[PDB]
Amino acid sequence: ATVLLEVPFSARGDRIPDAVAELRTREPIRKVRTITGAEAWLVSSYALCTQVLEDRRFSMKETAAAGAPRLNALTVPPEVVNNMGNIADAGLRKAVMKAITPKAPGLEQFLRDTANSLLDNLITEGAPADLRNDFADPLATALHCKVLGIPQEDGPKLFRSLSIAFMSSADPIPAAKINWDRDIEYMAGILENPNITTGLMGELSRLRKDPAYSHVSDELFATIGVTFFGAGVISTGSFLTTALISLIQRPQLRNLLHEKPELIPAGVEELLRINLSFADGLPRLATADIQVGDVLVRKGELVLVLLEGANFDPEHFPNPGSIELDRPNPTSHLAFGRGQHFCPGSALGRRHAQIGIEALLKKMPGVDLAVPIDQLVWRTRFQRRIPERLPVLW
Ligand code: HEM
Ligand SMILES: O=C(O)c1coc2c1C(=O)CCC2
Repeated sequence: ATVLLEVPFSARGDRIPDAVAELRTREPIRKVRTITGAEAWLVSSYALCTQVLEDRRFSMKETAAAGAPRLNALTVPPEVVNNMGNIADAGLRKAVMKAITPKAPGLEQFLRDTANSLLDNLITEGAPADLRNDFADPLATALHCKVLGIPQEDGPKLFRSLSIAFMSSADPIPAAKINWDRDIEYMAGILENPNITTGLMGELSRLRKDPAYSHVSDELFATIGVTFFGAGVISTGSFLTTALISLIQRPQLRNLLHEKPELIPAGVEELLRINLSFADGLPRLATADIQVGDVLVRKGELVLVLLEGANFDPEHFPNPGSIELDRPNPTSHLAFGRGQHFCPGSALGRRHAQIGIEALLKKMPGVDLAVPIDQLVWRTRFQRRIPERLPVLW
C-alpha cells in the first residue's frame, strides 16, 4: 500500500518533475494531500487550470474560512486574504494600479542605474558573485522602495521579514505575526510622515485625508503598503533569480539576447512561461458543486491550480520546455494568473526582469554558474522556489 500523492512534488526551480506531464496526460485533475494533511484537487492541464481561474465560484477569499481544507497555514490575518477585494471595495483599485505601473517618469532610469551600480560593485569585488542576494533581491527591494515612496534605507529591514512571511507551513508561524505587526506599524507611521509624498504610500497618504475616503480604515491603508511591498519584492526577486538560471543554462539564447537586446521582452515573456517560481498550486475553495474534467468538485473542497502544469502543456505550447521567441500565443501563459485575481503588478514585474537582464548581459556578457547546478540549495516549505545563493563568475 502507499499513501495518497503529496504536494508539492519538488522544491527545485531548475527542472520540472516527470510526474507533472504524467498527471497532465492521465489525470489532469486528481486528488492529492497537502502539507497540512488536507485533501485537495490538483489541476495540471492548461484547459482545466484556466477553467478554475476564470470561474469565481472557485473562490480565493473562501480559502481563509475557519474549518476549510488548507494548502498551508495563514501568515496574515484572514481578512487580508481578500486584500484586493478590500482595496476594490474601498474605491482604491485604480489608484493602486496607477501607482505601481513601470511608466512613472524616471522609474525605468532609476532601475537601470540601480542594476548597473549593483553589477559594478560585484565586478569590483571579483568573482564569485551571488546574483540572488547581491543583485536580484536588492534590485527588487530598491524598486519597491521607489514605487512605494519610502526611504531606500528602510528596504533591507522590510525585506528581512519575507523569508518567514512567504513561508508555506503546515502550522501557524509565531515570527510571521511579530514581523507583520511591526511592518504594519511602520506603514502606519509612513502614512503620518509628512516627508512621504511620492509613490503608492504618498498617494494613499493623500487619499486618506480626502473626504471621499474618510471611512476607509487606517488598517487597510497600512495593509496595502505591507502586502504590495512583500508580494512585489518576493515575486520579482524570485522570478528574476530563477530566470537568470534559465538563461545561464541556455548559452545560445543568452548570446542571442546579448547581441540583439530588442528581443529581451520576448525572451522575458518565455522565461515567465517556463518559470517555476511558484512553489504550490494557486488555492481556491469551491463555493458550489462544479464539474472539472472527469471530477465533480464539491462545495467546500480545495482546488490547487498548478501554474507549470498549464505553462508546460504541449497542447497549448508545443515544445513546452524550449524557449522560442516567435510563438503566436506568447502572453497566454499563466505566470501572472488569470481572471479575477490576475496579478496587479504584472507590468512592473516584466519591466524589473527586462531591465535586470539587459543590464546583466551588457556588464557580464560571459556570466556563467560558478558551481555545478546541482549544488544550488533550494529553499523548502516556502511559497516560492529559490536558490539560497546563486554563485556566478564571468
Ligand atoms: C514576475 C513577478 C510576479 C509574478 C510572477 C507574480 C505572480 C502572481 C500570480 C500568479 C498571482 C495570482 C495569485 C492568484 O490568483 O491566487 C499574483 C497576484 C498578486 N500579485 Fe503578483 N507577481 C509578480 C509581481 C508582482 C508585483 C511587482 C506586485 C506588486 C508590486 C504584485 C502583487 C500581487 C498582488 C497584490 C496579488 C493578489 C491579487 C488578487 O488577489 O487579486 N505581484 N501575482
Ligand atoms: O503579505 C504577506 O505577508 C503575505 C505573505 O503570504 C501571503 C501574504 C498575503 O498578503 C496574501 C496571502 C499570502
